[PDB]
Amino acid sequence: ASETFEFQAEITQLMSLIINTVYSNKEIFLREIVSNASDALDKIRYKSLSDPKQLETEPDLFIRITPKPEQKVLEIRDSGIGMTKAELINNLGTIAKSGTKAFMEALSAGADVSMIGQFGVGFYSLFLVADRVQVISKSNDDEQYIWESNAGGSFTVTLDEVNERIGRGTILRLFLKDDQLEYLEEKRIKEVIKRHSEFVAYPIQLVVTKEVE
Amino acid sequence: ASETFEFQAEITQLMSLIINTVYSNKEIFLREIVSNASDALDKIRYKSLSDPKQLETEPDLFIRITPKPEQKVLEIRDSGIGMTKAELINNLGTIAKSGTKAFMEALSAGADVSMIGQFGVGFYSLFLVADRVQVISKSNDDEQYIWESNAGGSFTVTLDEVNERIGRGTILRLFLKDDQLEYLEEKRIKEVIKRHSEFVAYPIQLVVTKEVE
Ligand SMILES: COC1=C2C[C@@H](C)C[C@H](OC)[C@H](O)[C@@H](C)/C=C(\C)[C@H](OC(N)=O)[C@@H](OC)/C=C\C=C(/C)C(=O)NC(=CC1=O)C2=O
Ligand SMILES: COC1=C2C[C@@H](C)C[C@H](OC)[C@H](O)[C@@H](C)/C=C(\C)[C@H](OC(N)=O)[C@@H](OC)/C=C\C=C(/C)C(=O)NC(=CC1=O)C2=O
Repeated sequence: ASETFEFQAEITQLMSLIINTVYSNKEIFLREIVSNASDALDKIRYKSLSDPKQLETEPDLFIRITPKPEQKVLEIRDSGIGMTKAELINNLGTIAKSGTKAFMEALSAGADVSMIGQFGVGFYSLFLVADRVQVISKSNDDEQYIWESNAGGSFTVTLDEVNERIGRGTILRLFLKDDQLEYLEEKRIKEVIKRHSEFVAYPIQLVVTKEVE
Repeated sequence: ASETFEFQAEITQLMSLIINTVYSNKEIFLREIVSNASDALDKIRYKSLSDPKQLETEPDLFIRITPKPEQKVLEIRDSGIGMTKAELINNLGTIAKSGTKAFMEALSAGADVSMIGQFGVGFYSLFLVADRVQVISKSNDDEQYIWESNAGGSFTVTLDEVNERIGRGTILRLFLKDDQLEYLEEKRIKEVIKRHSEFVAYPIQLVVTKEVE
């Protein structure tokens, strides 16, 4: 059974700003995702310096992108530290974030949306291309859980009994907007990664499905 | 919680024959898989001729092959009719199969293992390349279940709360033997499909993971 939580009030305004004031350079949503994935991977690796067993739930360190064009879904998986239920609730919307108001004021004064990660709120850039998001996460210290939002004022957290097991880490599952289906394409993905994600210490894999001809 | 079932006694001998008398032309295991997938897809499509709603749990008709080299696993998914719990128990080992004994006698007299599907027992050819198998299946008339065997005299059936949801159909998950890892390779898979699976009415997709370079 899901629990429902209410977003802290400036997070709700930030999301509705991102959905509705919008327009240009939406592709930076993937740079923010990859940069969060890389932060999560840095954390497990640093953690494991003095607790090597932490690594054993998923020994390989990677970022993987899987288009699912039939569901209009883009998934980005990392094998980073992952998040517990309580981390999903606290850190993904119930507690105020330090740069939320400041980024909104920056935006209104003319700042590029691209600055969003410098405000510590770049996760919310995913609503540029998606009207719905699931974050499926598995921390070594908890069970697998699904966080879900349609950017509507509330989110749900649900013990995961429906998705593949990740050994450890997170899957970001974007239900893309009908106008943003270009991010389902191999060539577009590669261009965006090569443009804004050149210096990443982890391998970035792309999963492509082709017909045997 | 899993239930355990015992294999009918000639199925156990067939499996241990396949594991141990062996040697040559192991690649026909994929022709048998694809041919079963195609039979399952024919059945849903025929069924839907007079009950079109059956199709709506998974509108696309396909066979998909996904190597997972890090787990030494080959998955083959179809969106065919799927099987209920009771069909997995009955049809995947507890009840005697008509050609089991006859195929064993044919084999001993010198028959090519390749004849196995002409005896109606070709599912068991997967133990040529795998020491363990899961069949994860979702029929419109039941929940998702996992059947599992290590070819040891018994199998388990378990309500699925750990794998991705299939809308409808089956995933064959092969834990390949260390000597049979060639079936993890894109080029080998394609050769085997092109050789023995030329006339298939459904698209066969291959899922390939590559590093963004
Ligand atoms: C310092 O780390 C970062 C923080 C502080 C805090 C949340 C860290 C978090 O604590 C529980 C974990 O330490 C860390 C492993 C999890 C992230 C990197 C997640 O990424 C994935 N792939 O796990 C990302 O997932 C949706 C979650 C929230 C982001 C908020 C809404 C924001 O937008 N920006 C941030 C980007 C960051 O790099 C941020 O606030
Ligand atoms: C006539 O159909 C076939 C039968 C008769 C009977 C089992 C049919 C089954 O009834 C419940 C469903 O109608 C059908 C949709 C399911 C299969 C095609 C499955 O394939 C997948 N992809 O679903 C395959 O899965 C592991 C299962 C068992 C095979 C036994 C051990 C054997 O080896 N060979 C057979 C190959 C066949 O084509 C066989 O006995």
